[PDB]
Amino acid sequence: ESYNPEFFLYDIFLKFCLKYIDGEICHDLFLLLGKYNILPYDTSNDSIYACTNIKHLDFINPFGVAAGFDKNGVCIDSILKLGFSFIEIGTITPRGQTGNAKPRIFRDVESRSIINSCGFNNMGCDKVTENLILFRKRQEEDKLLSKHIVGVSIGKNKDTVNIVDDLKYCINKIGRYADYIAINVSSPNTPGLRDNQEAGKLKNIILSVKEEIDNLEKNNIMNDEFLWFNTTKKKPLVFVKLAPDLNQEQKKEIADVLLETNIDGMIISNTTTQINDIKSFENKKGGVSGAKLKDISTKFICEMYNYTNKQIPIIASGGIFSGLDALEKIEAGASVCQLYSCLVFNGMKSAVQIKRELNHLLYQRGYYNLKEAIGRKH
Ligand SMILES: Cc1cc2nc3c(=O)[nH]c(=O)nc-3n(C[C@H](O)[C@H](O)[C@H](O)COP(=O)(O)O)c2cc1C
Ligand SMILES: Cc1cc(Nc2ccc3cc4ccccc4cc3c2)n2ncnc2n1
Ligand SMILES: O=C(O)c1cc(=O)[nH]c(=O)[nH]1
Repeated sequence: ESYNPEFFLYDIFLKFCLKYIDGEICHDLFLLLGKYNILPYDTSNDSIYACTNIKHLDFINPFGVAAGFDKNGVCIDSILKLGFSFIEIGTITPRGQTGNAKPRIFRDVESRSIINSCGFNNMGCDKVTENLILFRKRQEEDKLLSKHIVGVSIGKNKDTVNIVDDLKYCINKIGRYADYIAINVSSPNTPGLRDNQEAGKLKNIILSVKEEIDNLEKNNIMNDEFLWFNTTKKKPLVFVKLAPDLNQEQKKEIADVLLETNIDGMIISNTTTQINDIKSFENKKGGVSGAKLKDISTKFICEMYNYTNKQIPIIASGGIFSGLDALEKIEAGASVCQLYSCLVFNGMKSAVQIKRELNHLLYQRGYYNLKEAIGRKH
């Protein structure tokens, strides 16, 4: 669709909610509108020149929704139908968690930034799996959901003993319904602050996850069409989400581990705790998203692309609002882009607008297709 009065109507309403209403209340209200399917669709064809892929995972367009937006997979269809090629649901944990004390999400309109200390609030693996299953069933009968990718972000409980025990439990429950799994070792907001990113630990963590996935394939007697009730009809790829608050050595050490473990991709990056010059946020705890994160994460993409010798596919996040923002991420080495803050500040038109902007920009820079632009800034 577009341009629409439908889009425009909701973007007035959203700007109103932004001025007057609590962020988390607004988010939940819009998730609820999405669940009842009264939000706009982008029914347009995506440019065959902005297709992209990660290994054998194929994206109709280079834009997805980041993790934390739909933690419980209650709104997947409606978010996808806004014009995104994929969504990363979660982060989920083996059991439900309330998360930290409310209010825990604050916005700063002028810097177009967000700070949050949610602390992995989610309904837990079992309920979210049931939600994802219902989505997969709907997807079989919904033409606008065909070839759309759902990844699942997985983490640990707040009091949990061993992180790995948690990841394995999630994999066994939800893995069959996922096109990829994102390992969340990077959230500030669960104590660590980082769920362990230390290279030896990570290596163990990556290996354990691949194995669980492998195990699902071995244990089951059904053919793949049947086992993988997902989009790809294959086993989920394994990504890891990294925090930008690391030093060059830590980054070098992580880069080696990713190569050693043969990880399918890295999501660069999560929220930062290194931002200070946001006045409204000075009394606040958590990680910062949005425009202030942009250059930090772009620089981080560049480094990890270099350190991994261009061998590991990158998913970019965040501070991405414009087609230019997207191209910067792509030329630094990202194959695909995730949006979060952009939806908060720019509303229903985020995917429609950013796709148009990037298409026009890819054209006016001589690139024949998107894949030509990946890593070209180096
Ligand atoms: C309120 C909120 C909740 C989030 N929850 C998660 C989460 O559950 N898991 C995760 O990996 N990232 C989470 N994130 C981080 C985002 O996925 C994203 O990486 C970050 O916002 C940077 O993108 P952006 O600048 O476009 O917002 C959350 C971010 C915010 C704003
Ligand atoms: C005003 C505001 C909004 C918001 N969240 C949004 C914004 C856009 C959304 C679009 C959707 C589109 C389809 C389905 C669900 C959707 C859910 C949405 C949720 N937040 N979050 C933290 N502060 C916020 N302030
Ligand atoms: O749940 C959260 O608090 C959270 C998780 C995460 O990975 N990143 C973030 O900024 N917040």
